[PDB]
Amino acid sequence: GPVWRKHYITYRINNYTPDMNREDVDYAIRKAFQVWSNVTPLKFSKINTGMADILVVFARGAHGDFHAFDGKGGILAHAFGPGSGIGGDAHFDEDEFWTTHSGGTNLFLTAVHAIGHSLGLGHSSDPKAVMFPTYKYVDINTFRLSADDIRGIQSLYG
Ligand SMILES: O=C1NC(=O)[C@@](c2ccccc2)([C@]2(c3ccccc3)NC(=O)NC2=O)N1
Ligand SMILES: [Ca+2]
Ligand SMILES: [Ca+2]
Ligand SMILES: [Ca+2]
Ligand SMILES: [Ca+2]
Ligand SMILES: [Cl-]
Ligand SMILES: [Cl-]
Ligand SMILES: [Cl-]
Ligand SMILES: [Zn+2]
Ligand SMILES: [Zn+2]
Ligand SMILES: [Zn+2]
Repeated sequence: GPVWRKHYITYRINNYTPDMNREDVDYAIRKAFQVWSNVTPLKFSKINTGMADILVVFARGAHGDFHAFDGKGGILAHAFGPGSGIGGDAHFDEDEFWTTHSGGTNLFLTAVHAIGHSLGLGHSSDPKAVMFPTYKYVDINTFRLSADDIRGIQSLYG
């Protein structure tokens, strides 16, 4: 792909944004993984110790890779495709204001997109797809992947 060569994938939250209650961050990240397990045989486990496949990091500016962040706006997050070490990891720009609601940038929606990259998906050219390369705020209560996103991930895993 690269794709993960297993269906049991671990993640760990490296650090928490002070923008949100910790329980809200946990829920947003858990649900973002669940979106993808809903349409594939992938199974994600949150681990609290040891080395996870996907490390979730909040950082600002230059943060140890070739993808330095840019302050508020613009780059919200980036993620590496499947592989060892930094492979799979998902980084969120701390200069954004992360929220559960309509203010700032919505963490769950950003994480669904970032995790798609952590799984090996590229971008969609369809403006309505979750994997379109522009952030779009939508209602979480009615949230669904587009057919294009579903076809993409199932091609990789299903
Ligand atoms: O304009 C963008 N800013 C983003 O962070 C990004 C994005 C993030 C979450 C959801 C949709 C879009 C994007 C990005 C980041 C840096 C430069 C360009 C795009 N980060 C990413 O993982 N895919 C992207 O398209 N697109
Ligand atoms: Ca499943
Ligand atoms: Ca990793
Ligand atoms: Ca930014
Ligand atoms: Ca912040
Ligand atoms: Cl922390
Ligand atoms: Cl599952
Ligand atoms: Cl778990
Ligand atoms: Zn980048
Ligand atoms: Zn990074
Ligand atoms: Zn993207």
